Amino acid sequence: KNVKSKIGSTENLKHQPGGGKVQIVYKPVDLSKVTSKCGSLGNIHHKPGGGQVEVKSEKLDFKDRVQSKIGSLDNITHVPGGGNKKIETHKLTF
Amino acid sequence: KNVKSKIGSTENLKHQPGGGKVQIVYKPVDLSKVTSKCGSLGNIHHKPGGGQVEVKSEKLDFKDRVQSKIGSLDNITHVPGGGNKKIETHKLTF
Amino acid sequence: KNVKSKIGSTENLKHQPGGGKVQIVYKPVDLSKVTSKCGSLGNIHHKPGGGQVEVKSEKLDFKDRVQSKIGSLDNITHVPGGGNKKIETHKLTF
Repeated sequence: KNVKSKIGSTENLKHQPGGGKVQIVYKPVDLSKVTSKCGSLGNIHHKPGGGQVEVKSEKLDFKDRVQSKIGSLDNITHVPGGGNKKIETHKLTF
Repeated sequence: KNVKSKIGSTENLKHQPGGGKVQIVYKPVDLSKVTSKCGSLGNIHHKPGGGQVEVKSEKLDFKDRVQSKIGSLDNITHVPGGGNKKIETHKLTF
Repeated sequence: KNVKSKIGSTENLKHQPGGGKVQIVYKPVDLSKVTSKCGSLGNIHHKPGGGQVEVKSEKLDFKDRVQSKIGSLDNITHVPGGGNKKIETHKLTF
């Protein structure tokens, strides 16, 4: 049970600005089997080449301007609680 | 049970600006089997070449301007709670 | 049960601006089997070439301007809660 509220707020939220989220799972399985029964065999050169995984962010020029003008917040009643009674907010001028 | 509210707010939300979300799963399976029974065999050169996975973000020029003007927020009653009674907000001028 | 509300708000939401979402699943299966029974065989050159997967974002010039003018938010009653009673919001001038 989440209650979230924003009244006249400025937010500049940034999750992982440059690189971001990089998830690399390098899990090859190698079960290359050689069976020789009642015979003859030469040399075994087993040279399986490794993978190359590269993730690059070269030149990034990010510019963000965030402006907020509120004249006045004045007269706010904000009740996110429960079972509350008799909540009053008065404002008079002159 | 989520209750979200935004009254006169400015937001500049950015999730993974540069790189983003990169998920690489490099999991090849190699079961190349050689069976020799009651015979003869020469050399075995086993050279399976690795994969190449590259993800690149070269030159990125991102510019964001966010402006917000509110004259006045004034007279707000905001009740996201439950079972509340008798909530009043008065504003008079002159 | 989600309740979302936006009254006079400015939002500049961006999910993965540059790279985006890149999902590469490199999982080849290699079951090339050689069986020799009661015979003769020469050399075995097993050279399966690896794949090349490349994802590129070269030159990206993104520019976003977001302007918002609200004169006044004034007199708002916002009740997303349940079972609430007697919620009043008064505004008088002169």
